[PDB]
Amino acid sequence: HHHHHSRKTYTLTDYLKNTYRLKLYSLRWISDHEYLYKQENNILVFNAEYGNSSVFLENSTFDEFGHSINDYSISPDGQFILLEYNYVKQWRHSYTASYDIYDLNKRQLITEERIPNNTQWVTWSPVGHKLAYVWNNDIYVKIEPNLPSYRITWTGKEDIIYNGITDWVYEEEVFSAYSALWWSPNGTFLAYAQFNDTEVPLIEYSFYSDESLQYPKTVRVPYPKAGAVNPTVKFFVVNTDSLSSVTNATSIQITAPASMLIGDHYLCDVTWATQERISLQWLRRIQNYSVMDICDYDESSGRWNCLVARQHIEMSTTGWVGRFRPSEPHFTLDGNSFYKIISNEEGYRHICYFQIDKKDCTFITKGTWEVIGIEALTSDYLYYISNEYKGMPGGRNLYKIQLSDYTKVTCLSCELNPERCQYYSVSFSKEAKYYQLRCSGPGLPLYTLHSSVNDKGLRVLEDNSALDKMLQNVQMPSKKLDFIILNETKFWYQMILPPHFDKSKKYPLLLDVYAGPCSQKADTVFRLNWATYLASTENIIVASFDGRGSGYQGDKIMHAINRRLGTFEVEDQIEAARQFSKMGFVDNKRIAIWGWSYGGYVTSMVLGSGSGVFKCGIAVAPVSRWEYYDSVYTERYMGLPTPEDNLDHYRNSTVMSRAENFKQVEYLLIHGTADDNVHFQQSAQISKALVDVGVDFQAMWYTDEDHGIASSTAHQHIYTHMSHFIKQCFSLP
Amino acid sequence: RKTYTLTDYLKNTYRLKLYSLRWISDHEYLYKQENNILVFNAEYGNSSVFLENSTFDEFGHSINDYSISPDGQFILLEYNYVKQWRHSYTASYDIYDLNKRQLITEERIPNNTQWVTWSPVGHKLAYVWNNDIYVKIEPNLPSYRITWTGKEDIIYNGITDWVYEEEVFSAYSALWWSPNGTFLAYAQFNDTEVPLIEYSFYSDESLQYPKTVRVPYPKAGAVNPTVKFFVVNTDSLSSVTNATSIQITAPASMLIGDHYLCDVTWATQERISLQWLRRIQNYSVMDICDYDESSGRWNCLVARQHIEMSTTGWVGRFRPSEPHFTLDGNSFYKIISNEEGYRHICYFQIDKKDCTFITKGTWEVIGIEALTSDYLYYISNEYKGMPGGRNLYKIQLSDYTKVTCLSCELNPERCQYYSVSFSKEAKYYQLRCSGPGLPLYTLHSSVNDKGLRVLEDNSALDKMLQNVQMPSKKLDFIILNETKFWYQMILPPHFDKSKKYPLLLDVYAGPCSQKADTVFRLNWATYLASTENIIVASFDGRGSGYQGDKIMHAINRRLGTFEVEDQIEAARQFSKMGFVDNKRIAIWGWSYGGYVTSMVLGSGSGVFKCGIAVAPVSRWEYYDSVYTERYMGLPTPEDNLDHYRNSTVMSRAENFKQVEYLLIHGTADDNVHFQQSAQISKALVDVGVDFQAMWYTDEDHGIASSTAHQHIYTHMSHFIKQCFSLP
Ligand SMILES: *[C@@H]1O[C@H](CO)[C@@H](O[C@@H]2O[C@H](CO)[C@@H](O)[C@H](O)[C@H]2NC(C)=O)[C@H](O)[C@H]1NC(C)=O
Ligand SMILES: *[C@@H]1O[C@H](CO)[C@@H](O[C@@H]2O[C@H](CO)[C@@H](O)[C@H](O)[C@H]2NC(C)=O)[C@H](O)[C@H]1NC(C)=O
Ligand SMILES: *[C@@H]1O[C@H](CO)[C@@H](O[C@@H]2O[C@H](CO)[C@@H](O)[C@H](O)[C@H]2NC(C)=O)[C@H](O)[C@H]1NC(C)=O
Ligand SMILES: *[C@@H]1O[C@H](CO)[C@@H](O[C@@H]2O[C@H](CO)[C@@H](O)[C@H](O)[C@H]2NC(C)=O)[C@H](O)[C@H]1NC(C)=O
Ligand SMILES: *[C@@H]1O[C@H](CO)[C@@H](O[C@@H]2O[C@H](CO)[C@@H](O)[C@H](O)[C@H]2NC(C)=O)[C@H](O)[C@H]1NC(C)=O
Ligand SMILES: *[C@H]1O[C@H](CO)[C@@H](O[C@@H]2O[C@H](CO)[C@@H](O)[C@H](O)[C@H]2NC(C)=O)[C@H](O)[C@H]1NC(C)=O
Ligand SMILES: CCc1nc(CC(C)(C)C)c(CN)c(-c2ccc(C)cc2)c1CC(=O)O
Ligand SMILES: CCc1nc(CC(C)(C)C)c(CN)c(-c2ccc(C)cc2)c1CC(=O)O
Ligand SMILES: *[C@@H]1O[C@H](CO)[C@@H](O)[C@H](O)[C@H]1NC(C)=O
Ligand SMILES: *[C@@H]1O[C@H](CO)[C@@H](O)[C@H](O)[C@H]1NC(C)=O
Ligand SMILES: *[C@@H]1O[C@H](CO)[C@@H](O)[C@H](O)[C@H]1NC(C)=O
Ligand SMILES: *[C@@H]1O[C@H](CO)[C@@H](O)[C@H](O)[C@H]1NC(C)=O
Ligand SMILES: *[C@@H]1O[C@H](CO)[C@@H](O)[C@H](O)[C@H]1NC(C)=O
Ligand SMILES: *[C@@H]1O[C@H](CO)[C@@H](O)[C@H](O)[C@H]1NC(C)=O
Repeated sequence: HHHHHSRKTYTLTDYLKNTYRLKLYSLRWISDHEYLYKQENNILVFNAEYGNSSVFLENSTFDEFGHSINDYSISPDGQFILLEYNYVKQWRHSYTASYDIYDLNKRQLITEERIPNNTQWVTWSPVGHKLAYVWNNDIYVKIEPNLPSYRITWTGKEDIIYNGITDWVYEEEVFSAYSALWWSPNGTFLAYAQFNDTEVPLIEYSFYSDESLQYPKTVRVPYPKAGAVNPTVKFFVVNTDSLSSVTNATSIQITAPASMLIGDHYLCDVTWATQERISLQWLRRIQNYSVMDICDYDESSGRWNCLVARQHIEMSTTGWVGRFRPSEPHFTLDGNSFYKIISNEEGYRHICYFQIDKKDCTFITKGTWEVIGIEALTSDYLYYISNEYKGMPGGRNLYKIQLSDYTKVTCLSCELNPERCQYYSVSFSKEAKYYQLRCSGPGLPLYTLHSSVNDKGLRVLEDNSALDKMLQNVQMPSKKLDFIILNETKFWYQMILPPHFDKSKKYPLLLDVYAGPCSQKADTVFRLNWATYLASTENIIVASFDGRGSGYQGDKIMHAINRRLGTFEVEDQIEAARQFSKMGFVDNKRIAIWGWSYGGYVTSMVLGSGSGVFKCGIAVAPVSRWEYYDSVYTERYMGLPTPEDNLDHYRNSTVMSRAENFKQVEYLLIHGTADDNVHFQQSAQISKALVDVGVDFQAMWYTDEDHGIASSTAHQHIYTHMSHFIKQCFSLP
Repeated sequence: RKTYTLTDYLKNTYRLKLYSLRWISDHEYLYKQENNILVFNAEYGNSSVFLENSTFDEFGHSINDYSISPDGQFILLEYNYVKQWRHSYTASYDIYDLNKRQLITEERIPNNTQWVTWSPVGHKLAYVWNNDIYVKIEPNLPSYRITWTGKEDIIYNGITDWVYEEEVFSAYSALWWSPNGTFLAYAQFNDTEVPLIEYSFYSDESLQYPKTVRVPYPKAGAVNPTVKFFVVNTDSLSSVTNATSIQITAPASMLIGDHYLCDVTWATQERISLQWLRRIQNYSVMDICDYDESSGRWNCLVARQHIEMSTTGWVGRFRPSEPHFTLDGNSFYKIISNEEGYRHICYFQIDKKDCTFITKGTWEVIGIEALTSDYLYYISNEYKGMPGGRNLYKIQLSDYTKVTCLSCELNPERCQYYSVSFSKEAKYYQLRCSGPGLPLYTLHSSVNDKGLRVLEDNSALDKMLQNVQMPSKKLDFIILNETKFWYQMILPPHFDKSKKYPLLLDVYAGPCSQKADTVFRLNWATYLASTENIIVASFDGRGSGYQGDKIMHAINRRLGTFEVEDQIEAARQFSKMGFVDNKRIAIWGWSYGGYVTSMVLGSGSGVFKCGIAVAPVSRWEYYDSVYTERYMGLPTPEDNLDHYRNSTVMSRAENFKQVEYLLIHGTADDNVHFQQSAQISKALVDVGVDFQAMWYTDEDHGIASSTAHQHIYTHMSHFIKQCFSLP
């Protein structure tokens, strides 16, 4: 006699075994009317206007092949397909893989002049079927897929000289990519960066590997910690049409500006404007000054030239320039103008309209909200995402703005499904005739397709009704997205509330913390994660809070922690906890705090604060002191760890120095041994300090796991482990 | 009515008083009463301050240790102590003239000297620095260089490499002065092709980039260090020509393949004995080498070779025993297994194969302690048939049948575990009784064997222990397949045998181990018994020591089988004794005992609720060649690969589902590498077993740092108390 009431909950197994799948819709636009999708593991080409799914590639072709086909890549012209296999992961983006190319018209593998094994990166020209691949740190170009490669660079040395690929920091921090190659639009020019790691110190750690391995391997990665000598970067442009089979290729060098070359600098952005015009952005090591150079190819020269009068300066007096780097330029077709997200005179990031010749721009948008990204630019409209709608920073909508009248601004996604959908993202066709919208919350992810000619709805691609059906008689948690006012300012929190939430009861509470520079933890997105389980099954409330230092709410909030990590953002996590219990449904005797990565640091700094507010906390892969983390992230917020700069605060913001206070709290410290990103060192130094002052804590290392602890088994283990620690810290039976 | 607490254990509230003396002559010894150093007299007990505390006040450094030259003329001061491995360290050195009474300033001993040793007589000095051997005839003269081939991590002259240090010589030094200091004998190790274990050292907070420690370390079946042996004549050193080292090459029976130098013992002024072991450690050879006049060389008569082998196991307990030579050096005594597999003393004559045995029985000689012209002194576990007791015996060389227990009845109730230190010519001896009562130190004259006085009786300790509720120690045996197997229990105070107690099986169980003994201890177990009322038991099953080869050799080539089964069996038996709550049986252990605990918990026997494993071996291929191959052979298909493979704790991961496990390991363990545990944890992860872990940053195999030590025991206590429902 259950009477069809919901007695199921979202269990830990549900989360770990992926019981309730969240269906996606992952397309790849090939033309301006067609995209690709995998159905039966077949790849169908879809006509966006009609529905025409006419099988593009049967799943049964590449099993004759004899290797597991990891990913693929159709050449712009549709004439060739690149097959990726023996994929072997490295850092967040980099990896090695074998490639073959299948002649999509001759229905056969190209067996001549194959792309070598251990290839680091491969990339089509944007038009036709030119290749650009990097093998042993050198660039190679194939004009036709079955002809021999032309060697572009000869100077690549492992760990020292990188041609067309990033090194550790550029990959993680600057480009969010292994690739450092940029084809010109019609693919005449291949522009590449080149990195020099000669004097960059190495992080060494042990990789134990399969129990087969008798002697643990020592991994050595060129990794510049805050203050250490950084990599250097030269930048080149080669003309791939004048490549010669009888002469080494001439790579033309663009040097940095004079204002950059005086000290340690970076290349933080490459952007082709036209067939013959390219834009560079460079950053000083002190990341409050950057210069965009605009460079033209001089025809009689053969060389490239950036005129000083086309140099564009971006700087900040209140902090660092950009959200994590200067913003990318979006050029108008003729190359003479570009749009860019820059911070306005009120510290709000808006789209500025730049002329190649005039220093000053004009803002096409304004207000106490923020522009997230520019997504497409036609001749009449510019398409961008912002958190303007209902003045709530954790929302996302697509707007189009009229290039000829800035007051004329339509919200393309706002009114679509207002109750279900408040966090959108967009994929445009080759020339923006169609777009797929991707709604992520607060309701179930919704995937829709649109023609932009008249902004009408075409079809629902995925609506997740299968998951919706499964959830009916499941006691899911609800989200509350709201704000509290501190010192005249709105700060936004979110609570994952247990089913049948009762304001009368005093629930235990976990503070899910990240709280890094330009972070946003309080948003409109639907999630099925650990938090979901904790609320639904364990009746724990999971809360997050964006305090000083968080993103998308202006520079006043975001820069608040500039040169001052481990301060306000930490303080504001504590204040949220106070504010929450003071809301009346939180059991004070049971407030916990957990974070990964930067979140691990704040968690640890919080537990270390002697605030009395928190009972326990889990820190996963945390930063312990800032001299341990990488230069370009750290120095952005922290300056240099020198007496004549910011050493005082580097010293004053270590969790180690707070060790004594951990006596008041139950700590679980977790870290994977092969964490190349935030090194096990950071947690080894934490443990040592707690040992040194006689405080009991709980620890867990993960053999061979990196910063993700992403192994299937590892992922399931760590979450099991934390649930126990939490249930046991909360006296949950 | 207070109990022995964890704080009591960790902070050392109740100290055992030692009487650490060192002999100077046949009748004088040195003691450290105060900061002072006194020469006591054995004849009377009267003394006189030999070295006033504040004389090296002026020095401006902290004095770690001292060392008098035999002739009593010089004192070596050791400071700037920097520990390395178990025995190995680096120090600085100054010499203080006692005839003058001032520090030597000319030709000082270098900083970072690896070893120093006086000649056995006079004041000659031989030291090792940057891997080369130096000698100083006079403490203020230029030292002569002997070796020019020393190289960091590669060539060791006069000092041992990691493995020889840890496993063969239990010492950093590899130097041997002849009885009267005429000859310097030394070993040379070549680690050229020995792989390096590499691990991170995080060091102080201030260190931005972890340092990789790289140590040549041969794991099971890896290329071993090679060894050469040399003898140089110190009396005929030249300030002009490079000193000229004579080599004594291994016997042909050794050169045939991989081998070890395992014993260096000077027989006479011009005779030195060497023991070499094959890599397959069941066959060893002793060369006896005489100095030769007409050639200035050393010849080891092939006829004079003495073979010691073993058909049921390996030679020796942990290595073939050392010889003890009669003054003329034409005869020696050493401990070997008899035909019954019990280790007894064999009298060898230099010029023949057949030694005759001088002791007999189903007990074992632990050691030959001193030999005179009239008597042989040994320690053995014979008294009352107790493998875990120790007593000093004298045997009359002119009639083996006449054997007096010198310590058995000196105090039968409180004393059953003695050790002895004899004076230079053995006219006196000091007895150290270690249990079962509080330790008692006594001084004895040989001639009539009468006791002279109590040196330390721990009456101070005795007082304090009276108003604290102390545990007791049951030592006893069970029968298994018609054989005695000894166990001990640390029973809580006011022990009631009709009440059911939690029981923690404390395990080591490595080969030749002995965990059940008459020794008195203040340790972790003492706290668990006194405060938490936990029975903590240990058990010597198969493979255990001091009960003959039949038992010891039982686990030959089969590590992680019988020694593991027997702990489970012991635990099963204990839970039929009626006072053991078998819902709460736990097992823990360190090192090899970490391995066994882990192997036990992976057994799916269902006997154990939870375990702690501190620095466990996880599979044998990860641990060093000398130790591992002794019991396992090579990890190759033509030898013992199959069993290496079967004996892993990783293979048993699935069974950990049945148990609560705590894995602990120091990240800078040079011995049992963190790897071993990193591999265990990974296996548990892979099969979805939840467990508890703890690393110790920069701790080694001891986890010995004041603070680290305190932390780990606290952590374990919490784990055990939780596993047992003790709040
Ligand atoms: C990468 O940079 C290093 C410097 O970090 C370059 O090596 C230098 O070569 C020049 C010419 O001999 C000198 O200024 C220095 O003596 C060298 N410095 C060091 C420390 O090596 C190297 O040439 C660069 N590599 C390339 C090919 O770009
Ligand atoms: C009692 O002990 C003291 C201190 O050991 C004795 O003094 C030493 O006696 C020896 C006799 O061989 C001399 O070599 C030394 O000169 C004495 N000590 C020093 C360093 O000066 C003393 O003789 C002993 N006996 C009596 C009867 O007092
Ligand atoms: C051994 O080490 C100490 C420490 O370095 C040496 O003493 C130093 O000598 C230098 C001269 O090179 C002086 O400038 C320092 O003031 C001394 N330091 C201290 C703390 O005493 C000593 O001379 C070294 N050499 C030997 C052979 O003893
Ligand atoms: C230590 O042993 C090594 C063998 O591992 C010796 O090194 C070899 O020496 C020979 C002849 O000198 C060379 O031809 C080999 O190529 C060497 N091998 C390597 C890798 O070093 C070395 O000579 C020995 N050193 C001493 C002082 O005994
Ligand atoms: C002692 O032996 C060493 C090494 O065999 C000699 O010293 C070397 O001599 C060579 C010439 O063969 C020189 O090139 C080296 O620079 C020397 N090395 C060192 C460390 O000194 C030397 O012949 C001998 N020295 C004496 C005292 O006789
Ligand atoms: C998807 O369907 C369209 C329309 O139904 C296909 O276009 C037709 O192709 C046939 C020949 O096969 C022509 O005779 C018709 O005139 C076309 N009709 C229209 C209205 O386009 C189209 O070929 C299909 N898509 C793909 C990729 O083949
Ligand atoms: C999107 C995930 C991510 N991306 C980035 C790279 C960009 C800044 C370009 C976005 C970084 C910067 N290294 C981090 C990060 C890592 C460590 C720490 C101490 C702080 C921040 C994370 C978070 C994470 O997974 O750890
Ligand atoms: C006396 C202590 C000791 N001594 C030795 C050296 C001799 C056997 C020569 C005496 C060894 C041999 N390495 C060990 C040992 C260590 C690890 C393992 C897997 C096995 C054995 C221990 C035990 C310990 O320190 O934990
Ligand atoms: C890649 O490696 C495999 C295995 O050695 C080999 O058979 C294959 O031919 C290689 N491919 C290329 C293109 O080098
Ligand atoms: C191209 O350059 C490399 C070194 O810079 C050289 O080895 C090679 O021979 C060159 N080839 C030509 C065409 O000169
Ligand atoms: C002028 O002279 C150069 C050098 O001979 C020749 O290559 C070209 O014709 C002219 N160069 C340019 C850039 O106009
Ligand atoms: C950049 O930072 C430096 C050091 O913090 C400081 O001197 C200066 O104010 C900043 N420069 C600019 C251009 O704002
Ligand atoms: C030491 O031994 C050598 C060789 O036996 C001998 O020639 C010398 O005289 C001895 N010195 C003493 C004091 O016995
Ligand atoms: C020594 O051990 C090996 C391996 O167990 C064996 O094959 C050999 O016969 C043994 N030799 C002796 C002397 O017993």
